Amino acid sequence: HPANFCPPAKVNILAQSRPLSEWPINLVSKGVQEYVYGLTAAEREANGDFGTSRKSLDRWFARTGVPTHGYTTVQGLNLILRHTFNRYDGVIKKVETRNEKRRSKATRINVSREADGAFGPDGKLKERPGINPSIYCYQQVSPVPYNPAKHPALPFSGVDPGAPLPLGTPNRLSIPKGQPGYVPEWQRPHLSTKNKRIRKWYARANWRRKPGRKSAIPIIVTIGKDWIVMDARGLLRAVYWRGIASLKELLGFFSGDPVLDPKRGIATFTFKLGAVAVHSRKPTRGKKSKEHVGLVAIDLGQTNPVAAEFSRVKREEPLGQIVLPDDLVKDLTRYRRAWDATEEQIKAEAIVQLPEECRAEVVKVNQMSAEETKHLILDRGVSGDLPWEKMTSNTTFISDHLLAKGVTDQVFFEKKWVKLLRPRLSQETRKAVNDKTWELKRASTEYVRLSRRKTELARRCVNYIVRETKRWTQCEDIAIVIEDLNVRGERPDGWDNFFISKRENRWFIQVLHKAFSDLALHRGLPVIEA
RNA sequence: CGCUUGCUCGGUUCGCCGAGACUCCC
Repeated sequence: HPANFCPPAKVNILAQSRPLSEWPINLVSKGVQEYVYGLTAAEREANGDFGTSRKSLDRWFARTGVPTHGYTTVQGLNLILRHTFNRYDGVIKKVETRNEKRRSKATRINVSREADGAFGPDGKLKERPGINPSIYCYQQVSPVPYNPAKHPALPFSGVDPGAPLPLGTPNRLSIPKGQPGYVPEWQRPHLSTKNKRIRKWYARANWRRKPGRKSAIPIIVTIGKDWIVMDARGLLRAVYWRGIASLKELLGFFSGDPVLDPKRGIATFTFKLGAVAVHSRKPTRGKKSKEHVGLVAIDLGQTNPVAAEFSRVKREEPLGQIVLPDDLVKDLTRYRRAWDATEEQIKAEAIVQLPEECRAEVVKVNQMSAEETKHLILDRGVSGDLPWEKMTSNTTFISDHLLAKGVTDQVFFEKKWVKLLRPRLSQETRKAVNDKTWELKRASTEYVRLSRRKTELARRCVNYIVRETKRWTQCEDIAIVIEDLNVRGERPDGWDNFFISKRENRWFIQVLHKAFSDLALHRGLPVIEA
């Protein structure tokens, strides 16, 4: 019930003394990565006893012989080794869950056919994790507002903690024609009355005008003789949008132990325990809480990605159905074409990656579907007198023709011919297809962007659903009831249809289900999964 | 009543405007 969640807040970095690679705090954290990511499985159990104690840290470096490059400090050296231990442990934990996926799928796969009819030899983990030089800051180096008097005096700005920060622009309509920032004469009567986030700079008009944004709210982080400054404007967006809204008061909301990503160029702050009043929860099968309560039955219909029978329920009544607006479906349809255009384009390159001998099998399982069906004719002994289009799910006419032959009489077994001679991709080639395809999906800029947009649209749909439920059902408690996707219609009579798959689905099926389940943790909205 | 940076998708003879997400990381 108490708020036990801490969302992230991202912060832009202005300037650095010297690159973070040369910092001693990170440099020691690289010697705790060559060793802790290369020792055998038996060795890890031997070296896991080093913790908050002062003498315990310095004793390890005597044994492991990892050079402590001047970074002799406690309360900041534990975070150097805890995350490497967790990352080392997390990799093994990841393989255990992966094996469960194979094991669980193995039971279903054999039953479906039945009804029809990573440490290696050395002990060190293979594919060992990379060096992440993110600097894990700590409370003793808690960021503070910049002051030109005591700091390096970098030329950006100054800070008045007692006085509030300045508004973006006052009286946007009042600015003359020459000074940027006023509403033009052709755009006057189309202004929003809502409380949207007012923006000033990035419209790509003079986006390169670096003196623009810099003319700023600086806060400083200094480890030893190495310092860095960033922008509190990032903190300001979060404090305003989230509704929790003095620079010290702004820094007081967030934590003094952020993460300094060198490559990303962004620092990641974490809220305090009570800064965001959201309780991370877990899906409940039933009887979550007797506790009116607004209940939404998210049905993932084929026609519309979301469909919701709003119902007002009470302890010891349908309110109608509202699905989605035209514009949002248009955006999803816009993304449908956006996501599709990349997939076959990326998937086409997968065949290019696959060797000439290994790409040959893919041609058979796809283009030759009928060719293997031509063999199916010979094995079943069926003739051409029975047209392919004549068949439907009621395919007993084959059995009648099969009984006419009688050589093979696989009809009396335990039941629920299509799958029995249906070929499948060879395992050795399969593992080449998926991995290579994965390699490009993690190396293509477009796909990573679309994955971000996929999730943003996922929350857009759940935001619309909860907002409508709060409005249409007039309730404060939103109890979401999604359908379990662990085990999930068209009837074209042609044989080709049986080969054709993907019933206009699986675009957002996995995405809304994980997104809706995330509302239990990220927002604390109950999710009664069933 | 109530939002300066970063990011997503929109309209514009270019001033600017309409909307969206924010639990992150490996």
